Amino acid sequence: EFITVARPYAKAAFDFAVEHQSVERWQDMLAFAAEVTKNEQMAELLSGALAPETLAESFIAVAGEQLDENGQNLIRVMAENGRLNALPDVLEQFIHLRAVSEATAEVDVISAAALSEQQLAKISAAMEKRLSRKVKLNAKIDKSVMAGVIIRAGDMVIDGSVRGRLERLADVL
Amino acid sequence: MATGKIVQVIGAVVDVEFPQDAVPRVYDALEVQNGNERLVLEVQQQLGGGIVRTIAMGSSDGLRRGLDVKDLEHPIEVPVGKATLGRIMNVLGEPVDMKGEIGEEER
Amino acid sequence: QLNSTEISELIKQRIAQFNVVSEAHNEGTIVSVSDGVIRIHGLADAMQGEMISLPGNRYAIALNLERDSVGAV
Repeated sequence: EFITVARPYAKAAFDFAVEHQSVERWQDMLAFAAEVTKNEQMAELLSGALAPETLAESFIAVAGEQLDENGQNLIRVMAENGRLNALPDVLEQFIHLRAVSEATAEVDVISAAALSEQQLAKISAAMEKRLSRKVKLNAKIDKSVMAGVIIRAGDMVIDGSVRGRLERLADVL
Repeated sequence: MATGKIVQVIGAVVDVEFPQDAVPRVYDALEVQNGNERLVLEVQQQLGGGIVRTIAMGSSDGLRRGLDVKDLEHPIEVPVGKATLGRIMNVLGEPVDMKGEIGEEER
Repeated sequence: QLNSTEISELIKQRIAQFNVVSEAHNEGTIVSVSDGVIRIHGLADAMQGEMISLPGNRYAIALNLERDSVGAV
């Protein structure tokens, strides 16, 4: 795992994208590179001890949909350091940074069944009061909850599932 | 002619980058124009990227990274035989007394 | 354009169009040489302690079966 190596590159890419008003394009560009990083043949090439320069050129070629500023520079700098396998994380970090500056939170909700869209809108407005961000709910239908909902807002979690209450009662006994 | 470049200098050891189709063997000699003098490197390792670790047969000061180095395709060779009797020689087989060149027929 | 399916087919096709080739199993390439140890890239079906045949009639013993490299003596 290489969160720690991806942090500098993500921060540099984002801090550059706001100097040139193209965060939205950079995100899709990094997502394209992160997908090319996963291929079975390309992952065999990245493991191979080619010279950083020719390995970078062998990586530029498979992605022409890329700015001069973005691909031909970021990919080369990451190749000189041998960091290209970090791209899937440089993406996620980038997204996160964006969500930070845009004052947004990707709250996740989990339930045994669909919510009434009044429950869910109340959840949105209430989390937006609990936090200080525009929330973006996404639901999951997990049956083991059976009733109630889990609201996860990053490291904070609120558990109202009947299974959670049952197992807590199990440990009050 | 010169085909490689210095990419590191750590004291006595030097790293040199070559095209991957021309990387020297593991005891060949290399030559660098250090300022105005000529410095000989002996390669000790082949690292992966057309790079090569060498030991400098001389003073390492003054070396920039990015200098061109020239690939002598033979190991260090010294004069030998009768010709080398009454004389003092360098590690590179060069004469170090103030007399003329060595008259060897074989190295 | 931006559809992930289209991108995944486009990348498989573009990588093949470049004419990269994977290593065969049972084969590899030397990538480092120093002090009697060599590092071989590929060679996925090497076994620990297996005799590896080098150019010439020389052999090496595969001792380190790491990921991304084999270390042999």
